[PDB]
Order: sequence, then C-alpha cells, then structure tokens
Amino acid sequence: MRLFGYARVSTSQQSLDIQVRALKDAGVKANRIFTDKASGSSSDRKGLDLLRMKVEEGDVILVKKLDRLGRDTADMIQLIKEFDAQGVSIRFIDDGISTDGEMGK
Repeated sequence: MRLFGYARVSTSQQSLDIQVRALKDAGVKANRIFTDKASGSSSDRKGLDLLRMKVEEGDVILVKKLDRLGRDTADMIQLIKEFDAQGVSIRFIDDGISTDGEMGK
C-alpha cells in the first residue's frame, strides 16, 4: 500500500505546487506526486499514464482535483477502471473515496 496522488496545473501561477500541497494535505507522499504540467507546449496528461504503471497492489490513489478531472468519453473513468482492475484504490477529496468497489461489498 502506498500514498499516490494525481495533480494537474490549471493556473499559470504555481499551480503544480497548489496540487502537490493538495495531495499532501489529503495524505499523499511528496515523492509519489504524479501531477501534470499542463502549462507546456500542449496539454500534458501523463501523470495518470505513469501513475497507472506506478500504483502497487492495493495502492491508494488520492485525487484532489480542484477544477475538473475530465468530462467527455471517460477521461475520469478510463484510468479509474484501469486501477480498479489492478486491485488499486482511488481516494477522492470529494468525500475520501469515489467508487471503492461498487459491486456488492
């Protein structure tokens, strides 16, 4: 079990620092802060692409999104399903958890 957190800069100011502190405040290790430097030549959605290969068995993925995780096809559900199949959990700042096993537990 590890403390992984997902982040993504939304403001030109020190956004990345605003997300990491949001994950640490949530209970995420600074060494495990897979944020997204969206402030680059183009969008940067690799914080989850790498987090998908860094989460351990039964790891907790804290997500303190302070704007929007993604709404269109499954931007906020794709990696969520990839983690649910990897036996990894995903804590949401909205209420601590989001869909921790919604089958019958």
